[PDB]
Amino acid sequence: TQVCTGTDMKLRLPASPETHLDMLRHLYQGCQVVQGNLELTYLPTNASLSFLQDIQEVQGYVLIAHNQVRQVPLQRLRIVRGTQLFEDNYALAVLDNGDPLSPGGLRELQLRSLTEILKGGVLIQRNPQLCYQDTILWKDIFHKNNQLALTLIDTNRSRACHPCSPMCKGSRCWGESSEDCQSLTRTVCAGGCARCKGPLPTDCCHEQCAAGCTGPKHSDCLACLHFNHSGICELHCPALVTYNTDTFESMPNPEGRYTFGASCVTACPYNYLSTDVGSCTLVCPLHNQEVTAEDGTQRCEKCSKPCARVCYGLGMEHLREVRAVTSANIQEFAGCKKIFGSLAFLPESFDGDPASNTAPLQPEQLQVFETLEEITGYLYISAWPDSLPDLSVFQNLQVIRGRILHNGAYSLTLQGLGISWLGLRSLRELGSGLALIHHNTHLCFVHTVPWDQLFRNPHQALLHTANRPEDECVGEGLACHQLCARGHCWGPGPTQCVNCSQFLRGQECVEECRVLQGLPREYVNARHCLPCHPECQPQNGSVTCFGPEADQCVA
Amino acid sequence: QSALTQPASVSGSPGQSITISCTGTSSDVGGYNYVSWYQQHPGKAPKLMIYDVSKRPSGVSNRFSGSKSGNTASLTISGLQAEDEADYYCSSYTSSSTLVFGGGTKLTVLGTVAAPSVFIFPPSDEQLKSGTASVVCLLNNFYPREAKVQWKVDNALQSGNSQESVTEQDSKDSTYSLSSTLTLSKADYEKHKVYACEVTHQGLSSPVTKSFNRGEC
Amino acid sequence: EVQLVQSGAEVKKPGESLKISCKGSGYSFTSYWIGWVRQAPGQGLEWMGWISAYNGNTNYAQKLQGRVTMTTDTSTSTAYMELRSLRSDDTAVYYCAREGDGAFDYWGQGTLVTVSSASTKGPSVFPLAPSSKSTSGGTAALGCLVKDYFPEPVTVSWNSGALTSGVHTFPAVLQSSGLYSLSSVVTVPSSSLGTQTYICNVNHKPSNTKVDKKVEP
Ligand SMILES: *[C@H]1O[C@H](CO)[C@@H](O[C@@H]2O[C@H](CO)[C@@H](O)[C@H](O)[C@H]2NC(C)=O)[C@H](O)[C@H]1NC(C)=O
Repeated sequence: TQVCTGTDMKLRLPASPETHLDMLRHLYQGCQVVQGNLELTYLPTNASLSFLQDIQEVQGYVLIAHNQVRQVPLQRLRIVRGTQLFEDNYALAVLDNGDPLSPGGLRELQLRSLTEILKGGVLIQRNPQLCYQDTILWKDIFHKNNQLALTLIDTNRSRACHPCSPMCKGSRCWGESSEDCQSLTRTVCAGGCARCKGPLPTDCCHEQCAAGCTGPKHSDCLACLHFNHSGICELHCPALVTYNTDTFESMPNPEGRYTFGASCVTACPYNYLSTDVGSCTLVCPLHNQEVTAEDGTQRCEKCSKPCARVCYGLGMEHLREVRAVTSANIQEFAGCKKIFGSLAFLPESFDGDPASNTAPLQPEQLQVFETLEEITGYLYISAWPDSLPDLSVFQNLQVIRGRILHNGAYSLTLQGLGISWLGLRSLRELGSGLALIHHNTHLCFVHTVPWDQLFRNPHQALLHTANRPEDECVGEGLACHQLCARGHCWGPGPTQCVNCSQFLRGQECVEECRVLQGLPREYVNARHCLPCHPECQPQNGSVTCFGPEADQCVA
Repeated sequence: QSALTQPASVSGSPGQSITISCTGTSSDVGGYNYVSWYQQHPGKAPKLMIYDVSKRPSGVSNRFSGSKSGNTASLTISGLQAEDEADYYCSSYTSSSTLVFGGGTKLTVLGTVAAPSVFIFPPSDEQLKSGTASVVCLLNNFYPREAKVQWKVDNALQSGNSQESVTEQDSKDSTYSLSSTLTLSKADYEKHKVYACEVTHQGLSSPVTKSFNRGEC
Repeated sequence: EVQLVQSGAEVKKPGESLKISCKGSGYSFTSYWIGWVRQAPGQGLEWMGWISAYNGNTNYAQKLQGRVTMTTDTSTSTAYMELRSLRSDDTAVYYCAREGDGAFDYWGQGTLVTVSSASTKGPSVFPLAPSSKSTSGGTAALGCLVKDYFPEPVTVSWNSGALTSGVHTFPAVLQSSGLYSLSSVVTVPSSSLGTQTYICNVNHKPSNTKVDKKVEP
């Protein structure tokens, strides 16, 4: 598309190596800008990375580590912003891309468009076949105002380097090609100006540019240093509302814009909440609370008294340090319809934690979540009590928003479990991110969930492996109850359909309601089947009801 | 295309010491710093010293030190440790992605201007029978690189037939030998009786002679 | 260790095509570039080109263009210089070497490729002889002789190599009869000689005529 979100796995090892690259391809496939962290680790020696090839910006840092591919095709990456930084120092880290037990290893960074690095430094280390890194004039890459220009490059090798291309002026190259010559854009400019495309003052870049320029104007930039608001680079985006100089009453500003990453945006993108000031967020500002229009979206707005308290999940005010959901906190979810944060259930949880005398969580305390219907951050389940065949305690969960993703990528994660089906019946949407369901031996009924319906953005997919094989499910009989419209269920039975192509008596499908026959006697409304009065018509006559009380049941 | 220039020339005196030169254009050494030097002893591969302009592989002697403003190109040897005589080669990288070598220069150290020992040979009653009778002279130990040979085929100053090669400057005692003999098929040997070789080298006390005769014992 | 091992020497007629091989070992073969340089008899080094043993990319000489082709074969760790339409004068030593920073740090042994129009004829083994008639006052000289042969080289060892003392041999020279000659004298005592065994191994593997020729008083 245009923008994608990065990941935040750091150096931690891919739970599903067999889906790991397949993950990456999904996230970055069409992607030109990654709001987040470009993290490429653990990639196996013969591994197509052609999808990486459209990326120009990386809003935070870039981490290439523990790989064996020999190329990582980011020729087009042009500026990193180092919003966030690896080990809090580095906007670009390549570590340990070697061999551990026609050699393996990255041979040339080839970062041949990389002229801008706004914040953070460069750490390159332990890369056996890596050539030309010490050819590079790093201070030309680092921005002027870049506070963190410290740099930590290793040169130990186990192979040797051809010369740079004859076209290399000064022989500094990202690789053996002419294409890889380090373009200089900061140290060679006329006057003190921070970027330029040539030695003449006439070549100096507009002060709002970042990586270079095709010209003198703030329309001629390679990347904006602040905000791209159309063809033009500016320091900030037009405000949302202009005031009346006497009254000081807000007036809707016709040419006003929101800010999303480093762009001046007309309207906030799908899963982000818009805001009073003019910013797009994943978390509201200090003194606000979430709104919703009939228009399906959400906004932040300020509140009437110091705000009505709400449930905070893990990764949040108060639980932001806690790894897992556990007996010591299970109570804190007493009857919440919506959790700001995430829930994760680890081995840690259901096993004890004698390290600080905290008790093993019981399969029945989990029922606190039966009222639960919205999760803003992700759901992550990795242990789960053998007793329970499913995730029914979340059978009223209706949206996982993804605003905070596990390891930067996964809104839904079920792994190493013992469950036999899923039972998230009312789960109609995963707001952002991808599902990873892997290594659950007994898991049937995955195939039935119409996962395409839950997803919102096309960088989204289910990644599954090492589950019970569908063949072994269709075979051993387990399948969608015939009353489940279009064949989609979350498990065995008529309780578990995603849609009912007949009626709904409670949480169950029924081919007909009791308006003709049938004992505890009944009536029909919005495809449902509601009971009539404890004493209305006991008859065998025609259409014997119409309603709940003795108000409307014709006697 | 399109060789760099050096002189074949350096000379110099044991102890220390002089420098070779390269040099070549903006497009080659005057534009690249991939400029390397090689020490070739006779009839061996080249030895690699030194690279990038100024840097030494392991084992390479201190005070091998190339550097300098392009378009040159300047290897330097400093103590003339005795046996450093070799042909010497500069090479550079090129705006055409090509390696290019200089013409080479022959380093050659000084020392005692020594005087030759001159034995006198025939070829053999094995040699004569094929229609060949070469009258022979070697030039054992001396300096510098020219003296005057003058065969004596019964006193005739013949010219042409007086063949010539030259060994490398002797690696332990800084001297030259030199190949001097005589083309003599079985046609041109018979009516001459006395055969002397006079080696008029500036290092002896005067022109010295030592003699072989045709049919003694 | 690091080894670059090349083909045995070659002899080719004008119009034919040469094809030397270079097998590298003990270092990761794909990791480095390999280059080819040649040395025409007693002359300058001449870079021919280089190969990427990782990706197969090649730069060539601009004088050899049309006529060269280098290749590698990863499976067997070998590089293949190939010179077609040989016409003289390509006669040279032909090294292949392992390329560092524009510069070669490990060579092959060499590969004499000889291109002349003429066919193969052997040497002329002759013992020059020394008694007191050949005494320079306490030290002697003697050595066999080599004349009118083809092609190179002509190993002249001395007493199974078990006397590397005073042995002083000459460059082959092209005569007026088209085939080379030289000498091979051993500086040894006329303190000793004859009495001592001065056997010269006058090989000519081009003729395969291993010749033992002992020289005595
Ligand atoms: C910001 O301005 C617009 C975004 O709407 C971008 O215009 C496109 O960007 C590139 C080249 O400029 C190409 O995709 C298109 O040719 C442009 N117009 C389109 C998308 O039709 C522009 O790239 C952005 N500028 C910067 C510096 O980020």
